[PDB]
Amino acid sequence: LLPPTIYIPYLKMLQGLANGPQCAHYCFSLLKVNVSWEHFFHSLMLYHEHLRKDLQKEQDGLIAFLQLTSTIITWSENARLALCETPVVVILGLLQCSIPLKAELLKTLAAFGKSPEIAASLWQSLEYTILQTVRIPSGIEVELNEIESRCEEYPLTRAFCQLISTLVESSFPSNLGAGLRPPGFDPYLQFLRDSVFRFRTRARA
Amino acid sequence: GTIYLQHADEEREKTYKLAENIDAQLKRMAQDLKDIIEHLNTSGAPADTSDP
Amino acid sequence: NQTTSVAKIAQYKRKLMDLSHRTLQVLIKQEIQRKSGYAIQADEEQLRVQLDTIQGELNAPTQFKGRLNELM
Repeated sequence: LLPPTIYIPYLKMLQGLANGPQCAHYCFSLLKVNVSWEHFFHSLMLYHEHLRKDLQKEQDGLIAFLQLTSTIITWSENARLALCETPVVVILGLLQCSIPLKAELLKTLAAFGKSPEIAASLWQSLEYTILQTVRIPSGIEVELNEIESRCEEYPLTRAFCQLISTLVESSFPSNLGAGLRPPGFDPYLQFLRDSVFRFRTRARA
Repeated sequence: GTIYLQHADEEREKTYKLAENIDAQLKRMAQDLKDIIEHLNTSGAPADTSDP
Repeated sequence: NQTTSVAKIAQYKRKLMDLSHRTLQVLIKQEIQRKSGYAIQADEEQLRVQLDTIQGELNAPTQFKGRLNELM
């Protein structure tokens, strides 16, 4: 069933079905072997182009798409890399667009992040995706601004935190941000000053 | 103070500093022009400025 | 009251112009410190084109010299 609304509920229903580590595996196979994962990313890619070229129905569909990818990627193993490489590139592109959604893709991206060394593609995406627009003077504040400009809303931040929590778990590239800015991990922690400084003054416990 | 505890440098500021001096400068000049006009007016009939 | 009250009007006016200069100067520094950032350009150059023109117009050459003091 193709109708956009049926299609989105289908995605949601399957997410529910994906529950066990075991079920999640089947859901993985369902798309991979006997709609394919590729079709799914394609849809996301297409929406991305339409969104940017343009500059509720879509939110329904996209939100569902993400809800599903998230559910499985979380409950999976070596398979995670396979989905990772593939939604990773597309998801990154989607994040660049404004979207309401930003947070959600960040949550999914995080699920994709692997335990090992091959974090690097992800860190580059994140740094590039904060760094790109911002103009950084030689001081600290300008760096904070880069993050603040991009991570405008609450969902954006929570998603960002989940992704960061995952990447920071155990590793990252040397001389990160080289070329564009003063390198290193430090500015990210500064950003948290913006966050947990503020937290005390939340809304909404 | 905050900006100083940053990486460093300041820039593209000079242009403004130029703008204000540039905007300021003519103001300087209007005065001079005023200082001339009055002199010219002053150069004009003697023995009685106070006449009708 | 009126004749020596001109004083307040004139004084007020000059104060106005000095405050305008400070207003402008504070306005200007809020656009260098928050604003680099080193973002700044776009519209800025157009400002800047206008300003360039006016400035050495003036300069140079021509004006100054000749004129102001053939007159003085």
